[PDB]
Amino acid sequence: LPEQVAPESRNRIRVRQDLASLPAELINQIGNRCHPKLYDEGDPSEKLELVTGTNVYITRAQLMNCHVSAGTRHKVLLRRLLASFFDRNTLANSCGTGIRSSTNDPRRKPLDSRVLHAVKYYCQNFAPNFKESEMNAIAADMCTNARRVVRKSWMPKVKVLKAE
Repeated sequence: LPEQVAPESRNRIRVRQDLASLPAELINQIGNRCHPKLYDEGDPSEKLELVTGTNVYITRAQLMNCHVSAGTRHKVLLRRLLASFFDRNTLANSCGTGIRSSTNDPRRKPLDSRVLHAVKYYCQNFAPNFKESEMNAIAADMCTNARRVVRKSWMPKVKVLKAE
């Protein structure tokens, strides 16, 4: 079973769920089957195709991590999900999406615009109002001043729903 390797750069955060399944608080915001493999039981180390026909594959546990960390912030999800493909010095050498030089001298590398296509679109499925003009600035930026994972929601008795 091919899988992505963890960065081990943080404290031992409690994340010991089953094989899959996003919490009800994210289900309350998606509601339209935003890649239902994150609801369907498989394995945490299993790779999942992010967008059909793109052949862009991310490990379920890394998409789970992207979703719990960015669960109320769609531009955090973009940052998390892009950094889950541009793991190497590709984005350190090349000036983000559009792959155009910042100087009159060649110092840049082939950036994989196929993962950008899937990530930008997939983040627009999570946020119909999230324009590509934010995403194209963010992909070239890839810098933040704080973690901002402290979403701290509760939503009591939200689990019960009307019959259909």
